[PDB]
This record gives sequence, C-alpha cells and structure tokens, in this order.
Amino acid sequence: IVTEETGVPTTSISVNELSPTIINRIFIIDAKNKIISLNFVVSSAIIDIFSTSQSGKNITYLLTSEGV
Amino acid sequence: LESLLPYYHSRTTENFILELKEKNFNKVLFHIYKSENKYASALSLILETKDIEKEYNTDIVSITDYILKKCPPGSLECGKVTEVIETNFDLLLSRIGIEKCVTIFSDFDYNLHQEILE
Repeated sequence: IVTEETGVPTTSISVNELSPTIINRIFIIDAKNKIISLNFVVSSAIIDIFSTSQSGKNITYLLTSEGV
Repeated sequence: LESLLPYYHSRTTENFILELKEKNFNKVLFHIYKSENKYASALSLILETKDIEKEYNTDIVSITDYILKKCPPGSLECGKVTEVIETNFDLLLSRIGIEKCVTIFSDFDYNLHQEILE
C-alpha cells in the first residue's frame, strides 16, 4: 500500500502557510501473522506499479515523477 | 460563522461575545481569544466545556501546555493564570489525572505544588 497524509490540521497548532505535501509513506502489510514489513520514504510520487517476476521470488517496481 | 471573522474586523466589541456565551458555541470564543492573546478566560474554557467534540479529545495534555506556553521571562499577566489554577485545583486533577499534573506543574512553578495539603 501507499499512504499520503500531508500533515495534520488541529486547533492547537498553527498552519504557517501551504505546507509542502509530505512524501508518500509506503507500508507492506502481511497476512497470517500480524506484522509491519517496511516503512520508508520515496522521492516525489508514484505513477504506476509493475510488480512482476518470472522466478520463484517476486519483485516490485515503482515510477516517480522524475523517474526512479 | 468562522469565515466572517476576518471580514468582521470593523466590529470586535464585547457585545458579540455575549451572544456566543448565551448560545455556547465553545469554538468561536476560543478562536477569538487566541487572537488578542488574553489566554486567561480561554483557559477556563479549557475545562469549562463539559462536551468534547473535535475541540477536545485531542492534545488534552498538550492544550494545557499550549495555553501555559506563555510569559517565558516573567509574570507578564500570568498572575491571574496562577490564581485561577489555584482556585480550581481540585477538579483539575479529576480531568487530567495525577501523574500528568505534577509533570506539568514541575516546569511551571514549584509553589503551585504547595496547594496539595487541602
């Protein structure tokens, strides 16, 4: 999954200006046992996901705005 | 009603406050009090509002920290803040608790810990 939050507004804090969108946080949830696999940050955004591999193992791919 | 406040800069008299007090909006009052930085009466509104909604249930300990985040160097109008804290010590422990109250009062004033023997 991919998560976009862009800060959080509340009465206690003050919004100085148009805050830049915090870059997407990526989670990999796991079935059976309950655990969180990974949580890191990416550069700009996500365009599309391929996520294929012919071998026994499988790999995923992401494409950002500038392209990584 | 919130959006009219910047346009309503031509009138900010206490008469507008009376109607909001009568109908108990409990949000526009806090928003207005944040502007002039009075911080005294709004502090009462921190515990006066029995209901919770969105203004409460978030940063309950941190709302008290934010309202107490005032007059760093000296007294600077916070004497009435100390007096209203002293006059309402008993019910304050009911809401916040015990372990958090001593931590909050530790960095503010040791003499506020004196009002415990009653």
